[PDB]
Amino acid sequence: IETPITANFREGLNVLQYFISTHGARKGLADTALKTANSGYLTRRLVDVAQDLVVTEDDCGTHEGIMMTPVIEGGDVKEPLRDRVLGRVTAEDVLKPGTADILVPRNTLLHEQWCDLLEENSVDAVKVRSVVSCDTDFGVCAHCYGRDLAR
Amino acid sequence: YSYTEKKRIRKDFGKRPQVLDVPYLLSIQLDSFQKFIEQDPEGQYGLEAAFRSVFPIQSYSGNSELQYVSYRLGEPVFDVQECQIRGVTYSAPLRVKLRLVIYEREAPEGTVKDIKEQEVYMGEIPLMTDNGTFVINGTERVIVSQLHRSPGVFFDSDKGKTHSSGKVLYNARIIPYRGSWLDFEFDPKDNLFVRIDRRRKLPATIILRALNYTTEQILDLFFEKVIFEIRDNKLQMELVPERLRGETASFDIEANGKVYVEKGRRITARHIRQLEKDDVKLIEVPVEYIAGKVVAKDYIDESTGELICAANMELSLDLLAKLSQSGHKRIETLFTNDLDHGPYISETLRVDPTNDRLSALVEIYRMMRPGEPPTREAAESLFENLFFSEDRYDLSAVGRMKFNRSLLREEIEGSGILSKDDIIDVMKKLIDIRNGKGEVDDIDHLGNRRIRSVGEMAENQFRVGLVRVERAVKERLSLGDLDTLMPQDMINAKPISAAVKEFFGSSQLSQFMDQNNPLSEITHKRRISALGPGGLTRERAGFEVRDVHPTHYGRVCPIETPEGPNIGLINSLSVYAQTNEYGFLETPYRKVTDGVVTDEIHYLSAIEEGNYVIAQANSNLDEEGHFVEDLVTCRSKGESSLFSRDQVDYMDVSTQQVVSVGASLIPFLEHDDANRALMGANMQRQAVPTLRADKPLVGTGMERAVAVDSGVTAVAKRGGVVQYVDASRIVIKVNEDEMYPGEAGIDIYNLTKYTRSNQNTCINQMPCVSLGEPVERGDVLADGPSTDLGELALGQNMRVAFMPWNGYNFEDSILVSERVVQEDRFTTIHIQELACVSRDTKLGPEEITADIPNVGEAALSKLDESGIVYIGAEVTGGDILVGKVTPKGETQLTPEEKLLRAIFGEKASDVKDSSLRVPNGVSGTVIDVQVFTRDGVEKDKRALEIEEMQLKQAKKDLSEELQILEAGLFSRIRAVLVAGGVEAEKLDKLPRDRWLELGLTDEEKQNQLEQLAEQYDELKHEFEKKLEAKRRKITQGDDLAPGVLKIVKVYLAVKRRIQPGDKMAGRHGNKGVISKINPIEDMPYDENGTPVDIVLNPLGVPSRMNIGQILETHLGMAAKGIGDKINAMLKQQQEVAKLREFIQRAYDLGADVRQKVDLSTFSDEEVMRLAENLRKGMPIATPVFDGAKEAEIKELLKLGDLPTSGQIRLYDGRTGEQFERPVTVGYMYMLKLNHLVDDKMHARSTGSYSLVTQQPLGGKAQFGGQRFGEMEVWALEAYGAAYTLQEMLTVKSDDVNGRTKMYKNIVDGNHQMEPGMPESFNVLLKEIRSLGINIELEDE
Amino acid sequence: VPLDGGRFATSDLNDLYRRVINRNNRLKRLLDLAAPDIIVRNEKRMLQEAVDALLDNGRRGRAITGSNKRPLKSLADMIKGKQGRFRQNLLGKRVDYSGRSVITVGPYLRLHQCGLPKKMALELFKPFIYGKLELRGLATTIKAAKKMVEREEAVVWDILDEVIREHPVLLNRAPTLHRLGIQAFEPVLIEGKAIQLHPLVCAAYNADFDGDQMAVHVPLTLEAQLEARALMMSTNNILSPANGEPIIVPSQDVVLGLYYMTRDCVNAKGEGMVLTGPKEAERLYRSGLASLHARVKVRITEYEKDANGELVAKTSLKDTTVGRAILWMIVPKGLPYSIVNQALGKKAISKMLNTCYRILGLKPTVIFADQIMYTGFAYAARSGASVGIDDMVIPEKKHEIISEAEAEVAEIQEQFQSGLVTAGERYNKVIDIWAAANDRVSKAMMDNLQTE
Amino acid sequence: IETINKLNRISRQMLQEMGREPTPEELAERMLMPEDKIRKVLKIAKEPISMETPIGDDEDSHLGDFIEDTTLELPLDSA
Ligand SMILES: [Zn+2]
Repeated sequence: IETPITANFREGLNVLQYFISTHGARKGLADTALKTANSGYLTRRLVDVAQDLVVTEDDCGTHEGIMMTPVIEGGDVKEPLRDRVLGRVTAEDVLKPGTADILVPRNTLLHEQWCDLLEENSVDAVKVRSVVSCDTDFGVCAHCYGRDLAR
Repeated sequence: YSYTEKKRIRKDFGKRPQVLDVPYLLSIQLDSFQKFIEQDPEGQYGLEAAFRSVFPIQSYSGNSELQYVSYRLGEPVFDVQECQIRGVTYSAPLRVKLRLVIYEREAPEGTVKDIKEQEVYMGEIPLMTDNGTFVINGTERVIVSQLHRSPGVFFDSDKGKTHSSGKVLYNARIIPYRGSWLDFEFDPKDNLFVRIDRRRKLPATIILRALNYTTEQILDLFFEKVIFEIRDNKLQMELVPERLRGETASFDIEANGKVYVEKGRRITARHIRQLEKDDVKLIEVPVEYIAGKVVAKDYIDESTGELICAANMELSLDLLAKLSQSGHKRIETLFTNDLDHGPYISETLRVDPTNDRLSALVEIYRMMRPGEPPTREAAESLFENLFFSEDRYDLSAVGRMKFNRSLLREEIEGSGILSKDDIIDVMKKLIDIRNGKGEVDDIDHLGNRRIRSVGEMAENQFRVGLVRVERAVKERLSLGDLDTLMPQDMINAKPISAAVKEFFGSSQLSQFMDQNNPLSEITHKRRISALGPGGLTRERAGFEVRDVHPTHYGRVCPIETPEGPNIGLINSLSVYAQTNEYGFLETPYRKVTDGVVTDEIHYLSAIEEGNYVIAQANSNLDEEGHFVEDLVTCRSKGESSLFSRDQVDYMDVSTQQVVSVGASLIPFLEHDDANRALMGANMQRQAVPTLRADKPLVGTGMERAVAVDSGVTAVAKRGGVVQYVDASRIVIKVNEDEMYPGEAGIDIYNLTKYTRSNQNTCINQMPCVSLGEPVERGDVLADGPSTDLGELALGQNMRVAFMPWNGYNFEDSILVSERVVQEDRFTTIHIQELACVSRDTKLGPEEITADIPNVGEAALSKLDESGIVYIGAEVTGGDILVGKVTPKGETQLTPEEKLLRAIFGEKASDVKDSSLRVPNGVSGTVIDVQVFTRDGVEKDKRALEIEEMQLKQAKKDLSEELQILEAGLFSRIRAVLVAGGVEAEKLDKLPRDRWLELGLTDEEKQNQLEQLAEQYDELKHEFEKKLEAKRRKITQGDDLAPGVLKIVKVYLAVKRRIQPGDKMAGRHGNKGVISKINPIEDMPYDENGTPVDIVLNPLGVPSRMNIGQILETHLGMAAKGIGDKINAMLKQQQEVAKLREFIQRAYDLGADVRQKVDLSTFSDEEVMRLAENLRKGMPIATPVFDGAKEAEIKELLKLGDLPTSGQIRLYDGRTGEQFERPVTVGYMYMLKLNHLVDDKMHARSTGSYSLVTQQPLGGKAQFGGQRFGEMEVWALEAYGAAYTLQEMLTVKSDDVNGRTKMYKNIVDGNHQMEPGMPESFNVLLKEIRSLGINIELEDE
Repeated sequence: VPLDGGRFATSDLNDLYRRVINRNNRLKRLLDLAAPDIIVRNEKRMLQEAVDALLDNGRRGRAITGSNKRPLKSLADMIKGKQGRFRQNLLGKRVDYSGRSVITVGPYLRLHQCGLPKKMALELFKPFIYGKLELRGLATTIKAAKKMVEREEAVVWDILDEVIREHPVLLNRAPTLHRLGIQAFEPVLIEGKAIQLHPLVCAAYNADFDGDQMAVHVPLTLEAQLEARALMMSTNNILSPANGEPIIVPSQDVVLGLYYMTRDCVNAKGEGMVLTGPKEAERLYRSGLASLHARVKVRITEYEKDANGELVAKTSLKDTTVGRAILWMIVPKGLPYSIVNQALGKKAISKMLNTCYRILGLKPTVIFADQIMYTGFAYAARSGASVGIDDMVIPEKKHEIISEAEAEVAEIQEQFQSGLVTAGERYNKVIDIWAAANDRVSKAMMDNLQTE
Repeated sequence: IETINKLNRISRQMLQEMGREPTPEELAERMLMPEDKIRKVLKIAKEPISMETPIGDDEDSHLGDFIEDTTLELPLDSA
């Protein structure tokens, strides 16, 4: 709109100002109305994909999967490599930019002590055993998942 | 001024001179029904147009004929209340006088053959109150005006749905009031297509061929012709100069012996300017220029008579030569500048495979009748039905005029059916705007939409009944006899009545209205929708329609509409809303004249104002001259601006001219968000008027008018003086100026006692006046359930402070004090209904008697002998009302019950009980009974008790009516007897009646004797007539079903007051559950010991911008700063002049508010009663946007000797401390709503089940079970739980063995399970195997 | 089947069946005749149309109606979509042993507890009670038991309290998005008709106390009993498994109480002095000798361990305001004073919490939370808190920014009147200058509200 | 069937020449036949009403929910 407001509540509105606030708020309500619809709709699909999945195994015994890399693009960090992996597993025998400083038998949990210990060094990309890597026949191995958050 | 005014005055704070008092509110419902039913000679509205449309009516083929003449209403059988009580509709009969006439078509037109004059009943008509509502089956109901898409003609432009193109899709459409639709449109690939009634795509020219047009005439009218002139060697042309406008040349585009534009070069606007002025239009050129152009029309060498050329054929140069050998020196051609002119139509012709009217019509016929062979007569018959037959197509002239306007036509009227010119001009406009000229239109603009009020609906159903009848009458007229077949012989009225009664009671427009509060009524009838027929659907509908358009302003308030799906669908009306004769809206506006604001007005529609300019009333006017400052916030054209002073033509009217009424009442709305104001105004409708009418101090003024015009309450129709009073009713006498002499002219007003609402709530009126008093017209005399001295009130006002408290006001919860409940001041009551019934059966009837076995005798104790409880008694759940009994059949038994009844030997009769009883949990008081019985069956003992009761009751009411009437009417017999002779000292002692026979004199007293003779004959006339009339009005039985014998009713009642779990709130969105009461000792108290009433949570005020309300709280307190003070002067008991001064000084507080007053006028007594009213408070009326300012409230608290803060120093009571800082405190006004814990609570442990599937039902009335969807289960498997939902599916819903077993087992303290398989599963198995399926199961 | 009024009602399927049969036999009439096969074809057509109309009416074409101008039901319409047996009668269920009500607050509860109106439970634990009356010899049978139960003697209520011991419940708000739209609770009961609810978990439900109703089922049997104790019990569910933050954010007033309470101004009294420990600090504040918002050099004590689960007594002095000193009193043995010398907005609370969890776990955490809510409400009430007009503050220079902006738009108006700017350049100019005015006035009004 | 037919053939003319609905005794007289036949006729004259009719305002729920399995047992009385 061209011409703005010139007052507040305590000053006391005039007709048009409230008149014009109306359609804005009404649009907000109309948008509020029916996010619910599509939400539950797609959500029901989301589940119905995943009726089956379940854990069956502890360790797939399979190959490493992905490399994790932080999200520092455009500005500074928005999800550190430190923070995201917290609770994942380790792909592989890795170590520090201080070289030959290993920390794993190819597989370790990543509690925050380790995120600290590794935020020491300037490690800035690290691999993981994920589910895509996991080769369980109608199941998933535990280690390729991570941590139970609620627990 | 008025009397009830003087009884109490509310204060003003508004400084805008109003020019227009509000109108009557609900004129529209009344007006629509009136113009539906009542008479029209010529400008037909309502019935008469329906008839004259569908009449006269011939025979099957002519020989007989029917002639409408005129109608005849019937006054009804009964009154309102009798229909109310019998469960009966209020309605008026209908007759019509018809005239059957045969004329000898055997003879030339041998009319004088036979006539039958006769008038005939068909159908009765439900009717409107004086309020505006209807009634049916003893049920009060209202329908709703609708809003929808007008007739006429609309355009639109879709946004490239072959978005490969990203191209416009112009299309145009007409809509009639009845008949068939038509759609014209452009394809993306530059060709017209057309379709009736969403049929398949067809071209546009196809119709023109179908309409006996020529390609000749087609291109005659559509195109602007490019013409040539060849004289024996080579080409000349003629260049209407602006045809290469902005184009690029092709050759040396050159004048006579001169060039203007060379090859490949822009033809400037100035080169064509030269061509224009320099006056050449005969341009020799290269003939090769022709290659690309098209023939106008077939110009051949007719010597052969053979086609050298057919129209719509792009030219050549060989053929140029061939028609050169014809000798033809020009052949006209087509124009194509892709910028300005569109040959899309020529292109379409080139696609058209068709030539003649005949096969064109064949294909039309085919499309609308697929699979059908070609048949000429049916083709032209179909076409002529669809678009030029008055039978099956109607615009209903608003479409006609509107159409005419949309074409910029000088005329306004026509037919409800087409011409041809219409079609031409519309396609011309469509192509012109496809070139880009003109504009598309907007649908939401209110100048393109129309209401649909009641009379229109009712016309529709009535005439379609007429048509359901005339089908048969065509089937019957020319068939049989034509001298004995009376007109009546052929008419069944039951189609008519069927249609109309189905509408008034089963359309989704009629609803059971809202007996909560007056405003509930007045708004629920001032609703608008676009649902239902001729309407929309929320899933079909989107967002543009929901939202706002700048033309609503002054017509529809954007604030009052619910929060579910149906948001912008309904849009309740504005205040000064008038509608238009055609169905359009309009709103008043003030005239400007040379800067002067004149007082006269005009009502203006959704359209003209945008062409005009309009200012606002916020504008502080310069005292009768001009307006003060140059810049003024005005608007036109859809939006706003700032304008100078002479510049303006009109101005708004008031500072409320948009709002709805719920958007009117609350003050300082300006100081609040919109969304919460909406919410609260929708909270302002679910309320109850509690036991009392505790007035809100602070308002706007509208309370009285809404109160009046609700029609719930009483009012004067003629001034006068009271003569008698009672709690049940009043009696008045009229002054003699208002008196008409011959009539008895002495009124009365019975009243309405405790009376079930449609929402199961009390209703009651009450007087609020006195005796020996004067009255003028329109002066109220009694109040409704939510009123006090003719001014609305729903809730009550009371003390709140703002702070947390120990968590009991965590999130917008509430905490309160126990004085308020012992005061019972929000206590309410609820009439409730029950009933039983006596019927026939195959064995025999249900009958009605006390004497019933297997009863606790004390239960019987509450009954009469008939089997019926008394009046005024107490009732508890499971108690019995009625001893009804039923002829039993037989009972097969088991050896163990057999064993018990072998031991003791008791029996059952061949009858059992059908005792009506109290539902569970209810307890209450009985205050009335009503019984109905057939006309012919014996009225039994208690039936007769109440029958002879109501006999006596109405007869006493009427002997009182009589007695007062005849008593006042003895006015003759003293002035007449004491003169015409005089013996007064001798007369007065004697018996009154033996005075005809005293000293009798010359003929004056003979005329006296015959006069009194006829009059005391009229005496016993009146007696007989009226008593006996209503006597057999009453004693007659009832109109009801087969099987039935008689019924029972009970109108009991129950007392509800406040407990936790209840909702309540105020006028600003401030919702809240109540969480706990408390004693007063734990509540606060000021230094002066006054405790507090309620406490709330203050955090959420900026959370949701309900800021304005706080202001009032200051003001709230301020009222009693006067009120309590005055109460001092009461008990102090000082003197007149003190408070007189004091109070005119109070009303003169503010600066320049308009209400003046002179209390020197009044008596002492007027003043003292005024003060005796005000003793508790002083109420205020600040309008919404001519509101007040805190300057005045602070001034007024200085007057009331209080802080400018209204914020003061408080203590605790549970431990007596002081707090750490002040607190804002005053009185605010709030109220309850209809969402109540026991109206909302339910549980269940075992019971009602289905049979299709055998798992329980839902509904508290039917012992509801709770639901457990499909996402709860998702959650439970999330936790990893199987046993739980295993139980929730096996036993608590479906599996039978399990549920029974486990019941039996937990009663043995066993918490164990034994599953099986469900039932709905096997159900599904059967329902598949029905479909031819070998579904089955594998053994393990 | 009939209903009360004497009128039958008909599974419309019946109609869909019956007509079919008759035409079949009509065919068997004409079969005796070898009549024109044309009309026989007519009858065959009629059959096929009827049959496929039955199996799916609106499939071949025209959906047939009854008399009502209303369509019919195939068999398929029992199975499909919403009204399908799947999500209306096989997953959209109704349940026995259930109930519902409106909700309200118990601001004193021990969160694993729940509010409850009695009479609801009185229905819901009914045959239990029947069995127990028979067991105790009071009412040896069921109508005896029931009559005593309608008679609702105090023994009955006593045994109600006897059964509810240990004997749990389960909840449901609508709509359950995630699984913390239910938790398992423990019963405590209220003389009313509304349910009292521990405030914190409202956000787990997104529940607002402005007309709320929710519902109850029973973990009837034993396995359900155990699971609801172990799993859905709100104690064992504090972290969102989406993301291991907790959902025990204390919302709106408890936070306010703390912030008010823990605060470092100077204004009051009792200043530049000493204590021995928080207890006499509490003492004197109760006495009205010094406010809490006043900084003081006092003693504290705190505990640590870098050990093999072996604690570290430690003690010292600190500068401090007083409320800090008091609310040290709760904290269990594993965390320092560094956490309590700040003004304590939300996130501080979140962090003391998640530290306690990470360092100790569960039970101390819930306890800390309980005491937080208690004391926050309490001292918040003592705090005193209100709102008025003058609490809201206009800057004085709200007239002048607007006037100079009016000068600006006057300038660009006359420039566009000369007709140099496009209206779009003008549009962008205008919006930019007005945003300038808005944000600078925001600066000013905060400059007269924050620390002045 | 023909009884009902002629009944209504008389009823139409009672509707006209009364302006009002009939009474069992009056058309019994005009037809010269007795009451209880008319009673049981009108009891029997009406037709069934479709288990799945939309009793709700909208498609809220049809009539099926509003039906009882008033046939089988009470688990209370069974025990
Ligand atoms: Zn794996």
